[PDB]
Amino acid sequence: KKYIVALDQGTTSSRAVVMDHDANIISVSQREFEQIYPKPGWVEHDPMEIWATQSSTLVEVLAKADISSDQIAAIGITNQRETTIVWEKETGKPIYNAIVWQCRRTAEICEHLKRDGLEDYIRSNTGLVIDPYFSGTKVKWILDHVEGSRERARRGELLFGTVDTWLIWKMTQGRVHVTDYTNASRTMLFNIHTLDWDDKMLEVLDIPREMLPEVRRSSEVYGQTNIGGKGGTRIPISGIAGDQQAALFGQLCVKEGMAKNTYGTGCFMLMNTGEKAVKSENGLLTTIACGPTGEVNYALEGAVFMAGASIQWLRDEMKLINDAYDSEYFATKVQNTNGVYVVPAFTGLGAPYWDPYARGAIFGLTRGVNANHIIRATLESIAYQTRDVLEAMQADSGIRLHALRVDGGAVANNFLMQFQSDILGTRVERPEVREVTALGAAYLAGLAVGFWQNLDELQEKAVIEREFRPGIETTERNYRYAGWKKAVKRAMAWEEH
Amino acid sequence: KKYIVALDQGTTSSRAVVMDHDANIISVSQREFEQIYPKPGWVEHDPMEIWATQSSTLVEVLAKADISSDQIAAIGITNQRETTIVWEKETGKPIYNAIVWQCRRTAEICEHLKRDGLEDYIRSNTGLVIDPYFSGTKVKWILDHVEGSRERARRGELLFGTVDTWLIWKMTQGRVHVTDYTNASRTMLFNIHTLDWDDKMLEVLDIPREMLPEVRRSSEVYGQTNIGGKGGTRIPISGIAGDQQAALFGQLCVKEGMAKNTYGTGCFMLMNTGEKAVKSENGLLTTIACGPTGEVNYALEGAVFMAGASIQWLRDEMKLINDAYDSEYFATKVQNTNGVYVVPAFTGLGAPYWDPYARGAIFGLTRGVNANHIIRATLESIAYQTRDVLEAMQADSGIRLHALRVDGGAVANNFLMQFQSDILGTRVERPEVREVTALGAAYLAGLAVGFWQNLDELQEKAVIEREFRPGIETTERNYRYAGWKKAVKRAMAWEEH
Repeated sequence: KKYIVALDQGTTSSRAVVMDHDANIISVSQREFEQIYPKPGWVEHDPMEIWATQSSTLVEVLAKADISSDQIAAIGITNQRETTIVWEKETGKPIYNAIVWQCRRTAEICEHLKRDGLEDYIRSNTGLVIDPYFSGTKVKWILDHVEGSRERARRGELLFGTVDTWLIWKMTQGRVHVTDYTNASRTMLFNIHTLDWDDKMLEVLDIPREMLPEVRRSSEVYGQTNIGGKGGTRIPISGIAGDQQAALFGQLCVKEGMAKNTYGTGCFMLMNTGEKAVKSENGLLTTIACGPTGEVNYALEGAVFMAGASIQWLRDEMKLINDAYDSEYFATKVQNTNGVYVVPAFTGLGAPYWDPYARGAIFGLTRGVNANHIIRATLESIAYQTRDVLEAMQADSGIRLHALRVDGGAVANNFLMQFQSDILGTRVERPEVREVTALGAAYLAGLAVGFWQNLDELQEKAVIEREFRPGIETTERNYRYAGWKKAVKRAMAWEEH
Repeated sequence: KKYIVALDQGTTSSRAVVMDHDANIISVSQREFEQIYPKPGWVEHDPMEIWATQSSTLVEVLAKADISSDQIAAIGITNQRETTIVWEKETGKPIYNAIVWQCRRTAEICEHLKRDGLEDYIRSNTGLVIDPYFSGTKVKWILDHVEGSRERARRGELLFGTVDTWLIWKMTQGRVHVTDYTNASRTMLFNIHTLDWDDKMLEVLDIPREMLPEVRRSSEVYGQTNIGGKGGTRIPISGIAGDQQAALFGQLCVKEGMAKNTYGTGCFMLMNTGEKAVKSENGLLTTIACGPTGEVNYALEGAVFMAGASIQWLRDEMKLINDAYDSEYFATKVQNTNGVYVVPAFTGLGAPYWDPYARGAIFGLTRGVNANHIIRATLESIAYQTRDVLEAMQADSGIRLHALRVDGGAVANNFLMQFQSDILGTRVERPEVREVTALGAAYLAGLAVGFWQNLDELQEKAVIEREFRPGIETTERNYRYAGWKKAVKRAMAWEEH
């Protein structure tokens, strides 16, 4: 039993990683799944596709590396954080598509909450802001949408779950229905204090206690999978965290004050707040993180819905680039957006604007503006956003980040990185590997099964490939922000209710 | 002497046309020139390039068709309407680049005017709105900008001119410095009532009477060119109108109530207002047009800076299409902008917004929005804009257009056309040839020299290739406008003063 295996269920792709005692990545496997947009502002996913893509990779990784089930010390699970799922207990057949995190359909409802005045309750018990972002709404919506539901849900013939959940469920064959705290913290049906399903909540959204799973800790054994190979040979499942949290962990930010920014589908900057929860005064999120070994901790989170995803759209949608010619490629061909600004409200906004009507937009178009400027402009949106939240965190946190700890594909983008640094007017530290996410789950489940005893051992696995120090001055720096901001406003409240 | 030749000096290209008594286009020639953008919101042109491209084509056309100077009954001149030029009398060497019409540099000044309260004077004597659009400002700017200027301009060692002017000047070798009324009407230094250089004006912008040319009528002989060929064989020059007006003419809109919309670099919808001038209550322009034979008339004009130019940018800038694959091609591949809106404030706005800070922008971006939607979205911007002005004209004019008379390349775009119709909720009539512009000058100069006696003869040259009748209903129609509008606002006052 020499390997930990991590299931990394992205927003965009299912991943699988093999890592050794040395916490090395032995092998990886990636499967993309369809981004479903039933309609503008909507985003779905096929549970099956998820499942399928994730199971398959899981196999592939082993496959490829001659590794046999029986060397799999255990399995860690990390996932895309809010997308909701509902399916028939008996069958396990979804009553409906996955309603992913970015999907803005709830919105309305959110207004009702708004209107009924739970701002506070919610915020004060969930740490959450009112948004279409979170599971609660989703669930409901489903229920509502799908006829018999509630009633059947009442007889819990119907089940609820986030991705970690669903996965597991499937890996165990119904055997186990569970989530972990990190995940649970985002449903907006779960008290992050009490640490239980929030009655009032369920009450409100009117969700059967019956469909929710057992919340558990991020590292622990929740069960096991049979994936053939040697007969009656099973694999323990013992790690579970929100991709975002999974990262902070892999990042070894197990101590309050430690923060990171993940450059993925969205930007996700989290700060450990130790064992203490932190109210956000700057429309930030307050949630559940991992203790130095997956215990309960807290964090401050800055959620930016549109980040690599951005990049991905210039590619697959705008078709303005390829896997051949990088965003960086071009971006660097010009020396500026030419005044251009991109506002990736592709999904509405969020931290800290938390608009759900704000929509994607370009500004400051000139006769001579080209792709490149566009490209770049895009690329910069990221840094921008980041800044926002960043700044915000300080506020809330009360801590100046002196350098930035980053992770996620995007971070490979030297340009971006630089800019980020400039723009921040802060060094930015780019590590050896961006899999921190997977690491985390690795770590986690690994820990949970002794594979490792503690982050200690691997305090030194962490390598700073590069650091970027600002090269722009306040003035300037403070200037561009200006437009960015200018722009930003222009995008909001776009969509019609 | 069997042919009239038209010099069509576009915003984007220099053209040349040969037409026979039958008013047929015998041959054409086109040369593109560089679009100069010294900086965002700026647009220049090289006088020489202009000149060069125009002279050369002029030759080419003849060349190509075995036509000899001596069959050229005469020459008509039509041009891009506001761009300003200033050059050394002696040398004819510009003291500075052409400051084309769209260039927003004046702006400021315009504010001063604003501030000093001439809204009215200006409007009431020039028919003009206060804008960076018009020559006045430009001139000044130059002067100011260029050291000795004023003083040298005072000794008129320095000359002023719009394109028709400059051309001529050159064709005659200094011999003649003249403009026509249409052109003059746009300087915003010229009384469209009095029909003279407006003292107050010059006063204001502080422009030496000394540099302005003699204003004359659109059809008349102002002189002649030597372009080799048979010895001492000259060609009379006898037609002069603003491309826009040149079109209305070619359009045979010599009678009040007659209007058209030109689908060119910009959209330009004009309405004949006969011998009577018309105040605009909906921020429209009041200007000089042609009488049934180039006499003075008036019109109502709707100026839309960004039209084909738009299309041209997706091509050369965005590179999102080609001469191979049409905007139409794609546009039609989707069924809607997907909610997207393009605001071609690439040059600020104008009729009727007359913003000069409004800048290019895209809105309503979604994860699934693609090129196409973009493309289209672009394409539709046109129709939109049009609508605006259209509606506005009625207001002012007090006349419902029952079908739309159109011209300019774009009009070939069935899509666009349809949309236009739908959107308008009005039939749109697309003629046989879009050269109406050139026609006009043809006509003009031809008339001026008897070649023809009057539009009468060619009342029947005009062929309706196609008509587009709406297929969208109010509701809908009135809906999309809504966003378009929504959008539109979001673009304004973008640029920083």
